[PDB]
Amino acid sequence: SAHEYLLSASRVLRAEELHEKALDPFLLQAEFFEIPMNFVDPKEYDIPGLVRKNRYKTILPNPHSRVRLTSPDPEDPLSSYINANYIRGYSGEEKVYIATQGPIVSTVADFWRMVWQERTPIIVMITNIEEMNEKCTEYWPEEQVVHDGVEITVQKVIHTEDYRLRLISLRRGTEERTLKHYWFTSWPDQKTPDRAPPLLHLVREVEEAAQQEGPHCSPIIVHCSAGIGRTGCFIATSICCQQLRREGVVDILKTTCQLRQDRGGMIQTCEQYQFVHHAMSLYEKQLSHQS
Ligand SMILES: N=C(N)Nc1cc(C2CCNCC2)cc(C(F)(F)F)c1
Repeated sequence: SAHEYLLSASRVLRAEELHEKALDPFLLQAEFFEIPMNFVDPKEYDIPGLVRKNRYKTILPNPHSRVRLTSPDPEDPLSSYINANYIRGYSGEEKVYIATQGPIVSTVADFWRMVWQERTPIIVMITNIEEMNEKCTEYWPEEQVVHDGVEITVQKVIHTEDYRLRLISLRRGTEERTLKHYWFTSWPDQKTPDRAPPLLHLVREVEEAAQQEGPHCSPIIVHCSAGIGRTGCFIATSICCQQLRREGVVDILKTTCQLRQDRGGMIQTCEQYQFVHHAMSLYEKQLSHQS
């Protein structure tokens, strides 16, 4: 009955309701704990054989939206597998994002094969610097590296207060591509409203960069550690910004349900759920300040 709940659950919020809702743990908790996680039944996968590709045995990609790696390799039976899902965006548009776990030593090459296959123009990495080499490895070179005949070069490193932006070139055969890599370093320990502005600013900077891709922007890869918590927060904020700007309302509950349908467990905790409301409440204030 979880599928039907996720299809119909909705809580349209107007501006005044949104500011109050963000500061209402009583209403937020009751709403959040009613949402099914939609975790994949482990029977869908050969759990013992995938231990080197999955960070957590209970966090699996929902088969229907799973990102399949089509590049051939007959020697490796796991070359087609990656713990990643296609995520619908604003107005249910298909493949707007890819939510995936932070690459591990054994999945760095798989991650770059996904980047190439999908023609990904933007990668959003959500961490803290103290979590490095643990919650996420440094899968990019200092200057240049070759993965699966794909030359990966870091052309520029742009340091900002809350993120490091890398301009990356990708080359294989006669093809040459560009990539924007946003390494967000200000994910907070405590999801208080004063910590929401860097997340909203990153969301809006990424949106402006996606606009520059023109129509038919290829999937934006978003990753944290398990690829559901912080990833869910970023993506829900990204979708709800477009909804607030175009419809003058936000439906965080419906957005969270659409995310859960695509990948089980998107937005893991009620603190993360409230954080999205804090970010949306702040965006409404920013919009009112130019109105
Ligand atoms: N719709 C897609 N395939 N990509 C995609 C396009 C957009 C643009 C933003 C400007 N309005 C038109 C849509 C924004 C984003 C995102 F916010 F995530 F960054 C992703």
